Amino acid sequence: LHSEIGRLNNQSLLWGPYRPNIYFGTRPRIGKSLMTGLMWGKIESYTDFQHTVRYTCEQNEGMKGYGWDEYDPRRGGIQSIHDIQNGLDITTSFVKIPGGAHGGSWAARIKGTLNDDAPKDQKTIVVFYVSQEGENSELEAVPSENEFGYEGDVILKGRSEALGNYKLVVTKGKGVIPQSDHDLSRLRGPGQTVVQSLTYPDEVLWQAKPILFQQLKAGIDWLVENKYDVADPPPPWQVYLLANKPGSGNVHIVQKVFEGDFEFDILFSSESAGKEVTSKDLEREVKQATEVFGERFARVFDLKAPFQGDNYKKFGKSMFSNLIGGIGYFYGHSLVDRSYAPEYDEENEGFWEDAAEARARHQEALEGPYELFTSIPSRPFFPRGFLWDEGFHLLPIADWDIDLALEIIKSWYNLMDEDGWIAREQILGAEARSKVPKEFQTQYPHYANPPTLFLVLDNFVERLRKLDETLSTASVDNPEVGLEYLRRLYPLLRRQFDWFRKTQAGDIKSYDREAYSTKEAYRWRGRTVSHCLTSGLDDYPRPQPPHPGELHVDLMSWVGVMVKSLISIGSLLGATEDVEFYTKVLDAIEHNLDDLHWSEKEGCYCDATIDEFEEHKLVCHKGYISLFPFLTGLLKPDSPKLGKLLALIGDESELWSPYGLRSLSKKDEFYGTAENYWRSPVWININYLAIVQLYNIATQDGPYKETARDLYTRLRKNIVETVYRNWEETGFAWEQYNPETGKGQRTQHFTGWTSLVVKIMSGHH
Ligand SMILES: O=[N+]([O-])c1cc(-n2ccnn2)ccc1NCCCCCCN[C@H]1C[C@](O)(CO)[C@@H](O)[C@H](O)[C@H]1O
Ligand SMILES: *[C@@H]1O[C@H](CO)[C@@H](O)[C@H](O)[C@H]1NC(C)=O
Repeated sequence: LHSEIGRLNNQSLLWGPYRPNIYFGTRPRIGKSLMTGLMWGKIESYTDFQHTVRYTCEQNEGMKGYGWDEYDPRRGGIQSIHDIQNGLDITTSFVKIPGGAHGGSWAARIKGTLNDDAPKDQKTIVVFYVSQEGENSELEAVPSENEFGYEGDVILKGRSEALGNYKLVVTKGKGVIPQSDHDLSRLRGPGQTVVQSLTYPDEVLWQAKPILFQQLKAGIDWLVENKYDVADPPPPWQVYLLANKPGSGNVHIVQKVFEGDFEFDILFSSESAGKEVTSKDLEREVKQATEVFGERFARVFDLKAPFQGDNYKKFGKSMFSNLIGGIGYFYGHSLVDRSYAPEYDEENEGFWEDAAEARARHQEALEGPYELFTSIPSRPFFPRGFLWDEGFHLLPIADWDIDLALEIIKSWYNLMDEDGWIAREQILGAEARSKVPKEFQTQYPHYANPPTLFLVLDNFVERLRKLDETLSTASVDNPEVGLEYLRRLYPLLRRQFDWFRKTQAGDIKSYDREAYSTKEAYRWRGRTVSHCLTSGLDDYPRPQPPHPGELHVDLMSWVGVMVKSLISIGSLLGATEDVEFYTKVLDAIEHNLDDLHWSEKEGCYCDATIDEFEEHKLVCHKGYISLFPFLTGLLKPDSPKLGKLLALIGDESELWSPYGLRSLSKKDEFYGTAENYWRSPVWININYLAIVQLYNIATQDGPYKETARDLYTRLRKNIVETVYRNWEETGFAWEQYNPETGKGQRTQHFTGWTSLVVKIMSGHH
């Protein structure tokens, strides 16, 4: 039955708008296949189009906003784009129609509305770009009757092994088509939909913009050569209308020009399914998808007081739809340094200088190809997989569709190498690389990241203990299916755990360090004087100078998180020898957190170093790091230490701002210094962990129950209201929030773990 659910899930998830790096485009979960993309831009002059045309996601003053209003990867959804520069509001509706043997069919509606400020006779160029990678695949544009282009629909017929036979149709559409009285029309027509069918080497097919512009440039070259000059120039829009030349090839450009409002459809018909998809099919299924989305949202994300209002519901729908709408399929090679240079061991004082020398050897090479199915922090700024981010992304998604989330977790673990390493940033293929400076592409096998995907697994296990709709919860509804999933994944989880202890081990034995265990101590590799990027808390102040005898309390707490998970999963699988080993490790971490990390003088947890005199020293900077054992759920609900942490969390003069918990204390000497990234701002992922642990203490009998209940109530309200207030004013979720002004700052479109706010509102953890 597991194999059967596997196949059904594959078929359900195959097609999507799985290119979150562009405003709108589709690809299936197949490395080398058919991809589609949308471009538009106003044309007012002979030179402006190259500046106006939209393709890849950005966020600047020329773009008011964009995002998914509704989305489910099984059914599709509706996206809204508000383009100031091009004076357009665009809607892209996408819908999936199951059937046949090849992952089903789909359709899209592209609707453009001129905004109030736009000239009522604006000319807009719109391009639908289609490409196909494959050795034995074919794609052919059926030619038009008319001399110069299409009066009606453009039909592409194609075949691949993965897709079988299919037809893709770009409809004539509704909206005024501008007409030219110029002489050029004798040779190019007066104005009509055109198609160029081209071939290029497979690996450059993703470069849609440069490919389009090269065609446009050859068009203009033709004009000059054929004596169309500045004495009497054709209109700008006609200068930029490609000459019709349809045919076979691995690239097809479908170009339309519109004056005023426009709309057109894209219909993809899997031949192996029933009758071909129609426009009428599209509208019906769109209506149906919205109805289904609304129902699931009210079940899954029941927003509790004081966020029951329609304003908060809209806010929740938007935050959630953008998070789930960010899911992408990525494929290609990665840049990895596989030297394992000895300087990367970081065993000596000054190690950061030795490590940089080794990096400057530039031994990294491309490897793979790999594929990844994942959500992403930010369409415009971070459109790729981040390891510890995904743990947070999947918490809301798992509520929506555990089978989806499990699929994504599986995607991630399928990347793990023989050592147990998964690269913390997944840049797959030349397309993904185009968005990343080369210096920052290289992944290092010694660099870890928080193993937050364990948290999602914890949620899955608890649920397991306690037709799309059916598929979405198949893995919990059929307990044998869930366990089979865990059976396969469990060895990879154990491998990663072992990798942590081999590669991120700290040094107890070689110093004057008394502690309950000689094994349990941990140190993030990859730290510079000012940074520890691998920890995820980029610039949070750590011991100075960096030192091989450092110990990091957050890393140890994550190791705690992992063992707990392996205890739960091992028990389920009856790995008795395993559970006994983990149990001892959990015991050891609990004592060693106290022995090496607890500061009585300061009343919180702390990183450690080794002195100028070779003595163990705590270095305390009060902030998220100080709370880590609490945030990770390692503290007993009656613990005196917990009490002290609750005092720190609730202290206004330290961590507690009107807008949420500051990442660093106002009293810390590093507050608001340097890049001030993790040195004061409020971060929703860490606030989310606090809220969940506060709630936990609040809903059990114990001495801190009422303290936690008060803090839970207020922190939930503070965090939700902060994100909502900014969403209301700016239309954006932000990477972080200013604790003095409440203002969102840094990266826009951070959906992104900011979207956890949907889970915070719906409560009842
Ligand atoms: O380095 N580049 O890619 C880069 C590319 C371009 N650029 C623009 C156009 N083309 N290229 C410009 C600049 C940079 N430098 C920035 C590198 C520092 C890494 C950011 C800090 N990480 C944040 C966010 C997460 O990393 C992901 O949400 C969290 O995981 C983490 O916890 C969190 O602190
Ligand atoms: C799901 O995607 C395709 C469709 O069959 C296949 O190549 C892939 O391996 C499937 N997953 C597994 C592990 O079978």
